[PDB]
Amino acid sequence: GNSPQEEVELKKLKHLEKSVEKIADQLEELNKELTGIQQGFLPKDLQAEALCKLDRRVKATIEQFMKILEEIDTLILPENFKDSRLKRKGLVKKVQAFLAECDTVEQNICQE
Amino acid sequence: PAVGIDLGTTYSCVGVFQHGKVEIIANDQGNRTTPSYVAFTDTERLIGDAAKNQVAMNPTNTVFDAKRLIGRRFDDAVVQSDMKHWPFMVVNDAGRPKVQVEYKGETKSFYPEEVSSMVLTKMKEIAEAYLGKTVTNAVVTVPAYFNDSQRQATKDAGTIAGLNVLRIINEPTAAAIAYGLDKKVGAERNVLIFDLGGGTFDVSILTIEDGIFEVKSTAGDTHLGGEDFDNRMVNHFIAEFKRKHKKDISENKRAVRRLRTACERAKRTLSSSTQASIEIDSLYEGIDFYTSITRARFEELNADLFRGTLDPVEKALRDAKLDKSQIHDIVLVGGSTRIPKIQKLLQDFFNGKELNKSINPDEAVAYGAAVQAAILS
Repeated sequence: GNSPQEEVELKKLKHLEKSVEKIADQLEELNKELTGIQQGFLPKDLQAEALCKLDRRVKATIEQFMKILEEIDTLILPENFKDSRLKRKGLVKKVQAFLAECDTVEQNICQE
Repeated sequence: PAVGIDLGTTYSCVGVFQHGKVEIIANDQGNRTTPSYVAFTDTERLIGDAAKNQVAMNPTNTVFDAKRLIGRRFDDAVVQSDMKHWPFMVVNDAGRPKVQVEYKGETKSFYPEEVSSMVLTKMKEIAEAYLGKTVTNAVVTVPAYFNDSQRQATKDAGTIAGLNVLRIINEPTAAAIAYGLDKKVGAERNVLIFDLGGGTFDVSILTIEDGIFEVKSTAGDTHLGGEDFDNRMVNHFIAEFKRKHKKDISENKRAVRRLRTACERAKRTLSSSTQASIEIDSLYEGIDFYTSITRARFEELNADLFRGTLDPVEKALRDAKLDKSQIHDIVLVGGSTRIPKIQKLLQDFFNGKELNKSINPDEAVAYGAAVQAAILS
């Protein structure tokens, strides 16, 4: 019973999915920079300072994920749009798992 | 070309009268109103939408509500009282307040009119992007109850923003002008402006004689608006989640935020429909929250609040020594006036008088300001 109407909803989710991939890349870039600093020759104090210096970026990544969740939350998917509903659930869970990694980063910088 | 600027506590609007018509200018993000926000970061200064978008990331250095401090003394009761609710620091500089923030790695402070001039610069640039031409003349509006210092402080912000402030007019007067209540038939018209928008509630009664305006009285609540109504809906859904799942989501800030954003949207939906649905996957502890709310319930949750708006109305008719029957026109400005239960409590207080509201309530004031700007240009 696949309908053309559900395609319109699946496309919305695919764009959101792409947006999430982009934020995830930034989180990875952010993670490499984090390890790079941890591996760096900076003196423990300027190091702690470069780390907390990464605070702005992690908060910006967290905020972008939150805006995505808010956008996913505007969708209303009928019970019969099973594929759309499953896609929505999968995306929210992926975003939430990325949020948890961001929180782990916030726990390693500016002390904890 | 001269423009009209509505400098709001939380949002501003700019319009222009061109080709015999008024155009509310959309900003770079396509919004016809711009947040009165200024943010200071380690690298740049953001204004408008860009400033509001990063508030969650930099709360202590993102300023808004400058209109509440402008032209006031530090020891002013409003200042002392309001600052308890701001994330940013307000300091005293010789009896004059300044907001203190971290900007570009340094501690900087700004006077209220500087912050507002920054917002005015944005509205100026917004009109120029739309017009593709320079802008230097403008009419800026203020609340009917603003005093000399406040009026001058606003004029000054315009000046700092490099604007030639043709005149500072009262917001309710601008709304009346937008509807053209100053060009109607007969004589001495009594007009009441019901302004519920941007976080403030103001009622004003005006008399128009041969196009001349006189403010007879002003009443309202300086800290009342949509966010209070949304919060009641949020309270509603938090309780409902507790009933259904026996879990309290109130200490998880992200769950509360997703809920609040969903409620703000549902509220807008309930202004043109009788029920709104919300689907939020994995809201808290993996639990999906699919639910709905009727217009009826929304109104019951805000019963005291909606009803309370009439307190200021009667007080305004009181000090205007007028009777509700003597009011000739009623004008609605402010987004919250889109709420039907608000329109009823009002229209029936004035036993059936039709209300003026064909003009977007968020833009009426700027609209009226644009009209005046052209005539004064």
